[PDB]
Order: sequence, then C-alpha cells, then structure tokens
Amino acid sequence: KIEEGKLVIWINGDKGYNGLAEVGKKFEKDTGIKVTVEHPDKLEEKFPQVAATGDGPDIIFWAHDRFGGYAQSGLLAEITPDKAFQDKLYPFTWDAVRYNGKLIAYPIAVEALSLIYNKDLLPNPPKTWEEIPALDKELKAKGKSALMFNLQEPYFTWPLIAADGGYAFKYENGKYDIKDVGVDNAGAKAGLTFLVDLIKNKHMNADTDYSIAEAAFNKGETAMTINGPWAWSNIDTSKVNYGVTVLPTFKGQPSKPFVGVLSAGINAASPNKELAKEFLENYLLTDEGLEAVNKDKPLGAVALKSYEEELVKDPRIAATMENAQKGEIMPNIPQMSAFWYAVRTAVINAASGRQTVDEALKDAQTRITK
Ligand SMILES: OC[C@H]1O[C@H](O[C@H]2[C@H](O)[C@@H](O)[C@@H](O)O[C@@H]2CO)[C@H](O)[C@@H](O)[C@@H]1O
Repeated sequence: KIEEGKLVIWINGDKGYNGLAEVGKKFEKDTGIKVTVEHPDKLEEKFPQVAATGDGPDIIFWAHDRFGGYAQSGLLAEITPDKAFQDKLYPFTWDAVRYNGKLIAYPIAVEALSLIYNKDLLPNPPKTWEEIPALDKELKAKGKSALMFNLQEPYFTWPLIAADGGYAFKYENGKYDIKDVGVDNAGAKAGLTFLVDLIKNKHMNADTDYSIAEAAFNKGETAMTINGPWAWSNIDTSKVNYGVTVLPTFKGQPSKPFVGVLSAGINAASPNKELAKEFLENYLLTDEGLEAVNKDKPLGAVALKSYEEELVKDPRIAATMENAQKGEIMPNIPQMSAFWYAVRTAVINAASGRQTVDEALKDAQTRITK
C-alpha cells in the first residue's frame, strides 16, 4: 500500500521533481524519513486508480482541477492546516484547493500559460492571434516557425478557445453548473476554428506535442511557444533569448488560459498523513523548499505569499500572473476530468481534420456535460 515511515510523492515530469527530491532530502536529514519523488507518466490518471486500490503516492502533486474529483472519490485526505499556515498561503489558492467546503490539497504554485517568444526571432510578440499567420509566413521565409506549442493537450489550446466565449462550466452563485458547458458555443468554435485554420494553412502542425514544441523553441526553430513556467528552465539551458508575455488576444479578447494551482494532495490511504503534512507545511511550503523546487523547474506564482513577493519581481512571473488574471482559475469539480478528456478529443480531431470544429465541439459539449 503506502509504506509507513516514508513519503512517496508523485509530481509531473515538467515540474521540478529533482528540486522536490532535494526538499525530500532535507526532510530526511531532519526527520529520518525517506522521501521518494516519482514522476510517473499520466500520473493524474494513475493516482485515481492506485489510490482507489489504496496504493499510491503519499503526496500527489497536480493542478487543483483534478483534486476535486480525487476528493469526491475519497482519495484525498482532508488537509488540516492551521489558520496561520492558511494565512501564509494565498486565499485564492486555498479556494482553488477547496472542495465541498474542505481543503483537500495544499496549494503550491499558481500556473498559467504564457506566450514565450524568441526575442531574436521575434523582437515584439504578436498581440493578437490573427497576426500569427502573417508572422509565420515571414518566419517560414526565414526558415522558422512563428508558433509551436503543444496541440495534444487541451490545456494549451484552451486559451484560444476560451478567449471569444468558450468556458468549461458556467460558474454563477459560487457554484459551477455541470449542465452548462461553453465548449460548443460560438466563441469556443471561433477559437478552435482559428487554431484549425492555422493548422490547415500549415502555420502549425497538428501532430505537434509538448516535446516537439519545446525542442523547436529551445533550438531556435520556432519564434513562439505557449507554455507554463516549468518550461523556462529548459529554455534557460537552451540559451535562447526569450521573453514571457501575455497570450495573444483573439477577436479583440484576451486569451483565457485555464489557471492551475499546483497542489499537493495527501492520499487518504496514506499512513503517513502526519509526515506528509509536516513535509508540505514546514519543508515544501517554505521559502527554501519552494526555492529548491523552483530552481529545478520554475513553479510560477507560488501559493506562499513570502516567496511570491520575491517571485512576482520576475518579469516571467509577472506575465504568468497577467495571463492568470485574464484567464479563469480552473474549476476543481469532478466533471473537470471529463471536460479535459472531451476537449482533448475535440482539439485533436479538429486539428487532424478527423472531425470538423463544430462536430468536435458538439461532441465535447455532450461529453463535458456527461
Ligand atoms: O490538457 C488538459 C490538462 O490541463 C491541465 O494540465 C496542465 C497542468 O495544469 C500544467 O501544470 C502542465 O502539467 O500542463 C498540463 C497540460 O499538459 C490540467 O491540470 C489537467 O488536469 C488536464 O488534464
């Protein structure tokens, strides 16, 4: 199951698992408790299965969106931070990790997609999406692509879809409407249609995924990429002169990236809940622990106020927060998994041409409602 006396931690590969392992080494040096940090592939899907079995990580790291479904399943132990620690973290991050009136994960960092552009290839990033086709034509003349970003994951395409009116679920009266879904509305169709026109006009390739986009940007092949702060470390190693900026507007409206608070959830099956709480509150959710994770891969804005006051000074973090303000914090509700699956199918099918934009978004609407 979950072995006692040890912390097993699941965090995504793009995130700073090596820095988190450094925090775990500090935790071991102080407490005698080994912390093993693992980055299983598809961990957001894997943790529900193993946690339902009672196996799994002691601590699960993901964006909050997935923790509401976990808590509904009962996978997450209700975290019990005292009011002082909640004061240390930002209230909106706490709201992101609140599910059914209970805090079900520890917020670590706020992550929003930003437009990352190569300043040498692109001295000024386009302010609008509509500029990108002409910019791509000019760059293709130069042997370069204007924009390469992950098209397999709905999370990267979502800002374009949301910009003109697309939404996952209607939020009103402090309650998301699971029945009311905005992916097949006109604004979402406009965003997906623009993306598919970029693919059809060969400004973008439908097969482009996270690895291809990151490699193209880091090698200098593409002028722009859309990515979270975690990519900044690889761009820094690449030595590409890059800026992090607001996502381009679509139809005069800001791209709304779905805003994810990286969250640490304690497995309800874990016999190490006290050790996990100790690690997260006094080792991770501290300036030094967040610095260790951030140094491996930038976390974005951090839920911890004291570290974020230092982090906000970074222009890249400022762009992340600007894009987070323009975007919507994700709903953490259980329906969000189904929403992400349906939007993934819609974007992939529309990009490939397997389905029209309208057919894909209609199917996505039916599946996000279900
Ligand atoms: O693409 C759907 C996906 O979106 C979000 O996952 C993000 C995550 O928030 C980022 O930190 C980073 O890992 O990129 C991911 C997308 O590849 C949701 O958190 C996730 O549940 C959802 O499936």
